[PDB]
Formats: sequence, C-alpha cells, structure tokens
Amino acid sequence: SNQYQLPLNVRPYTTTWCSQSPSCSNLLAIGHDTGITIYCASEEQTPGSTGLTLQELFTIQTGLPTLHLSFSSSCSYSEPVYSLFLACVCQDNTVRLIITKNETIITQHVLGGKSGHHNFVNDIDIADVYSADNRLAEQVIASVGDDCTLIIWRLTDEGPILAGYPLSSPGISVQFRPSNPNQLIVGERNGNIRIFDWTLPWLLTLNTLPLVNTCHSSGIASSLANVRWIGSDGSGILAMCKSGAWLRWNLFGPKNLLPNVQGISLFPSLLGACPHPRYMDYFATAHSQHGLIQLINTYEKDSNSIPIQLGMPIVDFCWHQDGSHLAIATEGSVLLTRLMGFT
Amino acid sequence: MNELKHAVVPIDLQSFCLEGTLALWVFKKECVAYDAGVYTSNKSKGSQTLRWSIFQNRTLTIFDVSLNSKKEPLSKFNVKIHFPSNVMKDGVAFSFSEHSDTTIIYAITHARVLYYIRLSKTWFQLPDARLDDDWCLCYRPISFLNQKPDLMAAISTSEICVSFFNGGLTKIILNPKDASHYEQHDYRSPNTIISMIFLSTYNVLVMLSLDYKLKVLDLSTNQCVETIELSQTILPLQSFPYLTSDHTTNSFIALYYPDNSHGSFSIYKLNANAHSFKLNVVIEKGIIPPSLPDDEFIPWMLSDFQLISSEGSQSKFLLIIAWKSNLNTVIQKCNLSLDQDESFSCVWSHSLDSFSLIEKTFFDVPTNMSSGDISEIWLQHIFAHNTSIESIQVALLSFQNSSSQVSKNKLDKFGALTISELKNAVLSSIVSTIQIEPNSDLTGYDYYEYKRLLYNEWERFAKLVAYLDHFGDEILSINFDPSNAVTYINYANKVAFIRDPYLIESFDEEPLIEGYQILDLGRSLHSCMSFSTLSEIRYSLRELVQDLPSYSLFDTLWVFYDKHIYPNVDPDYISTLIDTLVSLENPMRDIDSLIQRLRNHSAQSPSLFLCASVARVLDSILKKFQVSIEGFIFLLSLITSQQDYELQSKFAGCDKLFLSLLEDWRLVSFLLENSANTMEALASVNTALQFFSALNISPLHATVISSLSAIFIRDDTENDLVTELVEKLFLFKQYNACMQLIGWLNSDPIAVYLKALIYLKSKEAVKAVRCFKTTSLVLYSHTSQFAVLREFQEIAEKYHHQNLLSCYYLHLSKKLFEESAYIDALEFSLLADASKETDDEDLSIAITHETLKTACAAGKFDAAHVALMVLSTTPLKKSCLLDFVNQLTKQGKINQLLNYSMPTLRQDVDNLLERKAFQMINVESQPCWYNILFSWRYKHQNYRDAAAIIYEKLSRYISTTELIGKKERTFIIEHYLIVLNTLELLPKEDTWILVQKLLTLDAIVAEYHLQLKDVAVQVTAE
Repeated sequence: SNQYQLPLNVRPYTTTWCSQSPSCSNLLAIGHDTGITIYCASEEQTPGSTGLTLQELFTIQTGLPTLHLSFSSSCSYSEPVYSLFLACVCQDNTVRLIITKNETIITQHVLGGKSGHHNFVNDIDIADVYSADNRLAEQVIASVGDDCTLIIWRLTDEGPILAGYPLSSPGISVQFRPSNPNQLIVGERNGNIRIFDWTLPWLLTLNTLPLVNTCHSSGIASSLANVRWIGSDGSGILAMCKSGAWLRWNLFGPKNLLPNVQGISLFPSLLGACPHPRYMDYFATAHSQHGLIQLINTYEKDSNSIPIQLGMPIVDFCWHQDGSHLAIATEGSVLLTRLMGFT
Repeated sequence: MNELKHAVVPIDLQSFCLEGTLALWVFKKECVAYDAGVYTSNKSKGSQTLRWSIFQNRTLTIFDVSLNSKKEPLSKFNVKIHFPSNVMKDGVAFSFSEHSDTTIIYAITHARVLYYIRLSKTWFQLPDARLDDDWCLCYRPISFLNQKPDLMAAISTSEICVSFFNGGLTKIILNPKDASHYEQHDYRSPNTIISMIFLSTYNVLVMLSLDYKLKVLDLSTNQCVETIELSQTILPLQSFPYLTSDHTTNSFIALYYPDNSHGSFSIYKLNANAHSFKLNVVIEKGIIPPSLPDDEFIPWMLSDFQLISSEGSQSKFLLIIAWKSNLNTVIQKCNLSLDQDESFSCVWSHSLDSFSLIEKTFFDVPTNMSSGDISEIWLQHIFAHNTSIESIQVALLSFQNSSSQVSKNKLDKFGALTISELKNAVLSSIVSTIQIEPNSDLTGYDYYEYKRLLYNEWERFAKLVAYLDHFGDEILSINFDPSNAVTYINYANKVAFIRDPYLIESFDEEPLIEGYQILDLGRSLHSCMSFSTLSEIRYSLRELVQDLPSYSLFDTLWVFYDKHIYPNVDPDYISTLIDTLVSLENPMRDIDSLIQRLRNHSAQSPSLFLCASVARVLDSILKKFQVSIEGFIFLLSLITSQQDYELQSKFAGCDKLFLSLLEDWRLVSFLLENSANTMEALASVNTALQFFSALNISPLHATVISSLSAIFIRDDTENDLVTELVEKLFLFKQYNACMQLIGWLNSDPIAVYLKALIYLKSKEAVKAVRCFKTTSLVLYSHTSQFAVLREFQEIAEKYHHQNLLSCYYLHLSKKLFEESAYIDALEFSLLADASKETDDEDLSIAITHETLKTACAAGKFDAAHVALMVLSTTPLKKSCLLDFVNQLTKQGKINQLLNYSMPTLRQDVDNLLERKAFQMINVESQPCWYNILFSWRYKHQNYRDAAAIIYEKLSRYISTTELIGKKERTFIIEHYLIVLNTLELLPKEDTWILVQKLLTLDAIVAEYHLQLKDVAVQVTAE
C-alpha cells in the first residue's frame, strides 16, 4: 500500500476513478468541503509490489461540499491542459455540471430549487449520448433523491431538457447501462429496482426485499444500499443491501423465474458494492465504520477474502480501471493499494 | 329502519397482539375442511375478565379478548387444546364457569366422554410455557353410551347438569379424586328438551321440552318446581340443529317460537317472582314482529339471540338477534320502550353483510411509479383488505405444491407461522411459477406477456382467497357481557363487533335545509374518476404535504382543476354542475358552518381495544379520505372558469377553510399510511396502535371519539399530531418506518430535530447534520415536548441559565458522540465554543472540554493539541490532557505527536510526559520499548536525567520476566552500553532511583563480565 495525504483541512466525501473515459482514466477526483481535487496515477519504477504511485495534480475550488462525483466521457487531455466535465451534488441541494480547463471552472450549470429536487439528493450519474452523425448531441445526467423523484437532465444542442418522474420511495442510486445509454437503472430505498428506457411504462422492476434467502434472516430493516450493472455490455445487475446481503441477475436466452445467484457479505455495506471493471463475478464492499474491505466472488470462489483492513473508517473507495489497484478515500487521506493476485 | 355496522377482527392481527401460542393435549378437500369452527362460544363473568373459545375438527381453541383495566389485562397468549377426537359433530359440549381467579371449562368429545379443565388467569397473562398442576380431570358420570347427550348446562364450579335425547336430566358433581351423581332420568322422546337455560337468584333453571312444556327447575330439589303448557301443534314440526331457544337479561328471562313459515317469532319475557313457599312464574308479553328482507326461499335461521335490559331503569329492553342463511348472515336488534303501555313500542335496527369485489378493475393499470411495479401493489391490496387470514396461507402452499399432496405439505403449512417472512414467501412462490417468454427480437423479453400473466395470476389467487372466505366467513352465536356491557358477536374464525352508524357512514351510503344534495351528487362525481387518476392525485397531494407551503397559496387553486381536465370530465358534466352552482343561494356561510358542526384519561388498556379500533378507524379514515377529497375536487371544479366573477367577492370566498381542509387531509392520509401498563400495550407488535394507546356508553366508542376529536382539532392543539406521534413513538421502535414517515411529515422545529435524530439512527450522517445545521432551539425549557426536551433542558440548566445558542451546539456535540462519529463532533463542538454570548466561566469551561474530547476522538490536525494546552494553562484540568493525549498516542504517531508536545509548554509537557512515562512502565507493553525511547528523547529535551533511571527500571523488568540466557544476555549487554552512554552524556550531576549511580554501575559492569565468562565457558564446552 502507498498512502497519499489530502490537504489538512480537506474532509473527503466521495472518491471515483475516471474509468468512464479512457483518455483520462488515470484521473482521480475527491469531492470535499470546498471542491473537487484531481490526482494522477503513474507507474513509477517503485518496487513492482505497488508499481503505481499517486501524483496530486491540482485542486478545483468550488466553495461548498461535494458529496457525489462522476466523470463523463467528454474528458480529454492536451499539451499541458486537462479538459474536464464533472457531475456532482452540493450543500444547497442542487445538482450541478461543472466544465473546466484544469483547476479553473470555465463553465457551470446548476439545477436546483423547486425545479430541482425537493429533498436530499442521494445519487447522480452521467453519460454522453451521440447522434447518428456522431457529433456530441447530448450529455445526460440522471439523479435520485428523497423527494420520491428521479430526474433526467439532458443538455442538448438547442439547450437543456428537463424531466421528472415519480418514485414509490426515495431514490438511493442510479446508473446508466454499459454499452446501452438508452437504458438505465434506478434504485429505491425500499428495495425496488427499476430498468428504464428514457428515450420512450418503464420496462422492468425487480425487488430484493422478498428474495432474502432467510436461511439466515437478513433482519427487519434491510434497506437497499446499492444496485449496479456488471459487464461491458451491461449484461448483469447486482444489488446489495445495507445488511450485506447481495443478489445477482443476468440479462442475455430462455425464460427466467428467480435471481441467478445470492449471498451475504461478512459485514454491513453502508456504501454498497463496487463491482470489478474486469471480473464480473467480483465486487468489493466495505465495513466503512471499522475500515475493513471484503472482496466477494459471486460464484463462491471467494471463501471470505478480506485484502484490506485499515485501523480507521473508510469514507469511500473505487477500483482503478486496471483491476489490480484500489483507491480508497478515508477521512483524511487516499490510499492506493495493489492486490498481487489481480495483476 | 336504522342501520347497524360490523367490525371485523383478523385472526392474524390477534396473533400479532398475542405473542405466543401454546398447545395442550389431554388437496381442496383438506383445505376446505381445514378450518371452520363447528360452533362458537364466548363467556365472561361478573368479576373481571373475558375470553373466546373457537371450535374445530378434532381441535379446541381459546384466547383472550377482554376490554379491562388491571395490572396485566393486556399481555396475552393464544391457547390450543388438542383433543383425541372432535368437539362433537354437534352444538353441544360447551360450558364455562369460574369460581375464584380461575377458569373452569366443561366439554364433551365426539363419542362418549366429558372433560373438566381448570386454567389460571395468571396462566393467560404469562408468556410462560410451564404449568405445574393437574389442570384437568376427564370423567364419565352417567352412561352416555346408553344415553347420548344433546344439551349440556352449567350450574356451579363443582356441579353441572346434562340433558339427553331420551329426555332425562342428570346432574354431575366432580371434586378432586371424586365424583357423585344425580338424575331425573326420526328418533324422538316426548320429554326431551330442546334448549335449557340458566339464571340464578341462587339456583334456578328454565326448560322447554319436546312435549313443548315449560318446565322450571329448582337445583336443590332436583325436581321440577313449575310447569306451564304452551299449546302449538305446527310448532314442534319445526326442528332446529343447535340454536338457543331461550336467553336472558338478569332476573327475568325471554324465549320465542318462530311459528314456522310465517317467521313471526316472538318475545315471551317471563318474570319469575320467587316466593318463600315456592318460586312463582308470570309471563307478561305476547309476540314481536319480524323484518321482511329475507326471502326468495332463502332460509332465515335463528342462530342465537341474547336479551339484555337496561338495569338503570325499566324504560327500555333490548334483544339482539342473529340470523344466517348459508354463509350469508343478517343481524338485527329490537329495542322496546315501554312503561304503562300494553302497546308495542319497538325501534328496530338493521344490518347488511355483503361482498363488493374491488378486484377486477384496479388490476389493469400499474403504469405509474407513484405505486410502481406490479406484484407489490397486489400484495398491498391483500393487506388493504386486512380481514382474511389462514385462507391465504392455504392458497399459497396449495399453489406451491405443483400437483403435490397435502398430508406432508399440511405440516409445512402449519410450520410457517411468522408473518413478515410470509409475504416474501408469497412473492418467491409467485415468480417461480410464471415463465417469462422472450420477445424474440434480439435477446430481449416480452414484458407485455408478463403483463397479462401476472395480472390474471394474482387475480386467480385472490379469487381463490375470496373463495376461502366465501367458505370460511360464517356466523354462529352472540354473547353479551355485563362487565363491559357491549354488543359482542361471534363469526367463525373472525371475531367482530356491532356498532351504530357514524355521520360519515350515513352520508357515504349516498341515501334552513340545503347543501346535502351537493355532497351526495358530488360523491357520485368523485366515484366517477379512475384508479390511475386517484394514483396521480395521491402522489400529487403527497407532494403537497411539505413543499406546498412554499408557493403562493391561492393561485394553485385553478391549477388543480387544470390537473382535473386530464380525466374524462365532459364539459357537459361540468356545465351541468355549473348551472347548479350559480343557482346556489349562499354556499360558503352554510357549508362552513354545517360541516364545522361535524366535530381522555386512561387505565391500563388491553389489546382487542387497539386492534379492533385500528380496523374500524381504518374504515372511518378511508371513507373520510373519500369525503374530504370529494370536498376539494368540488371546491376547485367550481371555482375554475369565470375567474374574474370568482374574485368579484359576491361569493364569500373560501381559501382559508380550504387551507384548513388540506391540513385535515394531510393528517388523515398520514393515518391512512400509518395503519401499514400502556407501555406494554406499546410493547405489542401491530402498527398504528401506539396512537390508540396514546388516546384511550361503551368504552370503545368514547376512546375512539377521543382520537378522532384529537384529529379534528387544528389550531387549539397548536401542534401537528404527526409530529407528536413520531415524537413519542420513535422513542420506542419503528425507527425505520418513520424514515419515509419523517420524509413525509411536515417541516417543523420538532420535525427538524427528529429528522436529525432519525437520519442519525440510520447513520446517514450527512443529511442529519444538514438538518441539525439549518435550525436551532428556542423551544428549549418548554417541557411540553416529551422525553427529548429534557436533555437539552438539563444541559441549559447545567449552565445555571438559558444561553441562546452555544448550549444547543454542545448538546449536538455530545449527541455526535452518541453516534460514535467523531468528526461532526469536531464541527459542532467548535460552533459551541464560539457562539457563546453569555460569558459564563462554567459554561465556557464545559464547552472547551467537550471540544477537547471531540478533537481527541478525531486527532487529526495539530491544533487539537493547543486546545489541550488552553485547558492545561487555564486550570488544573490537566487530567483531561492525560487521557486525551493518551487517546492521541492511541491514534499513535510519535514523530508528530512529540513535535506537538513541542509547542506545548515545557511545564505542562514535563507533567504530561512524566505521567505518560509512569503509565508506560506500568503498562509493561512490548511497544513500550518505543515508549521508553521516546520519553528518553523528551528527557534529552529537559535535564536528561530520568531517562537513565527508567532504563534501569526497564532492565530490571526484562530480567525478572524470564531467563532463557542466550539472547537475553546480549540484550542486557546492549542495556549496559545504553546506560554507559547516558552517563557519559551526563557526567557531573547525579540521579536517583526509587523502587544511585556510578558505583551500582561498576556492579552491573561486573554482571556483564560474568556473563561474558559464562559464554566463553559454553564455547569451550562445544
């Protein structure tokens, strides 16, 4: 493990790799109480133990807390100059898209007030949509909140298009489908899981609550932590409960009648699962409060693998695109740790 | 005629409010015959308690439904008494009498035996499985083989009589290890009795025989005291199974004869004037007419009747009568108000039991995500019904069979029991049955087939459900209770209650005098709307709870009608009503008044209270949602077009009372959602209860009146009942449901701090913290808030005053400790330290200290070190720095923490690090060696003395532990060298060891040399 300190007065809230855009996949953003900081990951000589070190590049000042953070495919590099596009959520309950050239915010769009969410925003994600001619036609941001609303915010050539959709319960996560921006997934706090075609009722709703194996009772309150697609065509769906209970469904052949596989993490997962970018069957989950991280294999290859235990709480974490490195933001730092097995 | 209404009690909600269920000993075919209740019987006595018995094929059952006020008339459990054979194929077998704080029950099995069981009241209250007595004695008094019984009748705890088909009446006396017996000993026997009855002045019975003679019996003599001849020939031609031919009020008694097809019946309430010579008989009244709705050859059948008069004064008498034809039932009560009149003054009340299928249409549209997906909605329909129980279970594990048998699957049915998981099992069974066929486009699937598949699936299911309650829902008897004075009722496997119509009901029936037609016609208008329509409306109004007060209040008025144009709403209908509106004389001044006209200390309350009241008030609240929504829908369907003429102010206007009504709706629907010692009443599982317990003529009616009234009241309470609710209830349980519930509840200071604590309990720190932030406290020192103000108040008083703000922030710092999340505590404790406008010594001190803790829980940034120093420099609160800095080195970075001991003042550091030193020799640790080296560094900062001393102490310890020689010796070498060097570093001055110097050191050098020699010896041996 190598450890890189965040500035002394910087409290991290969120950590994400720029896996969404290959030109910028070595860019790391930390949303904190005064903005979003960008780091670069480089192969040093090091020892080929952790043959990867972190270089802090710069800090984008915003003046208020950043709670969720997503890079877009529009990110680019030039010589040098970084052209960034970031979706995030701020203390004023607004959802924003910030477009920068390095640390300087050259452009900013803000969706808030009554036109925005009418309660706390719980999650956000972003994808670039191109026309048939293949110019940038739209950038699309999806967000979910405690106002029982899902918001699709499309920024198009002739300007913004806003749409709201009602939910049976607070939205706790949302993510567009890989290799198919026409589809996306929305998570409700109550265990409902929506598959949605925004170009169009919405196509499908699964639910983890009634499926709990109950060989070991998952408890009275098993609030849904997370749902994410897996695979590079978005061939699968993985859902994780706060309790640690997880379930996986695949989407291809024949007729289907239950979720394909199911299990339970050793610990609660407040932050939810972070699926491996290269190995579908694998995902990571943290015991954020004691600072341990379990690695789970869906086809039970795993047998309780806990590669990571810190002596401190974990605020957030995410896979580097290479699949062997992990970046983890803790309350005062970010660690890059390399698991030798995944190399 | 007047109407009556029913109140149904689901057996599963009983099982909810009854924690445990003990059992004592002493496909479609099996499903149908699974449950029934061959008969039903409920008793209760003069003294205190109440319970119902339920009958079953080869089984006997009993549970506690009493509405009392004792120490523990609330903690209850359901009892299953298994039998060798069923409780007879007939009405008989049943007796219940007590004695003293215990329940004695007499029974008769199917072929030829009696049963005597004595169960303790305590046994009912306790959760306990165990019983340490002989609760029962089975016995055979007379030869039943010879004479089969037909009627059993209780008289005393020791004694109980029996009636035989032959017509003889035996009496039976049992006693522990004892039994003595007495007699006056299609197949018929012209002295058989049809139905016996018992009332005591002391010991007198009343009988009606096959001979159709009215025999009156004295228990002492065991001979017939009186006889009257009632002469009807076409009467015994009519014979009824079970049925009670006679019943009773107090001293007097009544019975009646149907007179066959006429269905005339009667009331022959006999008055028994007991004289010293002999007990005298005086019957005083002829015949009572019937109602005439039962017809079409539909067999009316007298199930059971009970006569109860007002003991207050002979002004009225009331007879409750129950009729049934097939599964269907009719219930009515006749009230007779007489005093001198030989005339017949009888009010009559009528009742209807019917089936309305709310099924078929609500199925089609599940398109909106207001209540999304599909299945969840149907399950929520089955839960919305909330009145049918084990039928569901049966259907579920009948469908899961896949052409499997019953005998093993039946045990699997019994097995499930637990309710929360049941629902999960329901859905799991459902998805595993409906194959999803793909669209065959490109690895895609046809949801449009899943559509019909699912709809008609759950449709068929719930249709079999309704069929297992078009086979189960059945009535059999009625039994009145003196202690409670209530209109009890017995349906098979579904206890229920009788109640008078409420105003909302009478006006939901759609049956100086104006305005009412608007209400009924309007009700029709509301009923016109679709289901998805009301979905949109409910979601929208759900959005009108919190956010609504933010917009300008009175422009949204026309906007709602602008939302009303989307449904059908033919302009023909519109104008048709508009014409009515313009013809109104003066709407507002009448409406507001006449509707305003529509408008609490507790003993320890039981559970039937809470659940029966739950179901009934759920009914009342849903019909209410109906009536108010009606009101609104109209209110803006009127004031839509002709806007300028609306603002002409020719009409009185209505926006204000409009607002009031929306408040009302918020509360009511808040409740509509909510149904989805007294402290032990709160200790029972079901929801919405806590409310009824919070708000405790029949007792039920008044104590519900208290609730609904507390809902109506708006500005007088000056508090939202929702906030009140969640305030106390959060306290107990349901921390998770009050999440959506607090996300729903209207924004208030109270509501804010609760949002905080709840989003805290969920450990979603962030938003809880934003809640904490965006508000403060001026509410403090009010005490009206329950068991939560008191903390903040104690804290405010701890500063001998009432400081404006800093105190709150302090409280927030400690609360942040309770969350174990220490960083947000760093935040708030800051805010506390700062905003203090009072300049109290004590307060500032306390605040600075908690800040010290929060910082030390975080460690982190260096300043939390000079916070320490502030505290060390201020008074002798150095001990804080002790434990605190200890925790900091328990984070554990010496290279930094010692450099932080650097800006700390050397006096305070000398103190602190000497203490740490002492703790480190004490601790005997393995990383204590490090600790020792670091203290040494620190000593090098100082006079550089002690360090050496400590080295010696350490050396002593390492040695004392063990002796392996080997390496240990070389360690000691190293230690000798260390001391030597510390000494060379400290040549002149001199140091001192409690518990010397250069000389003892020459000695330790000697030890060294010794060990050297020893080693060399070892090397010459090898």
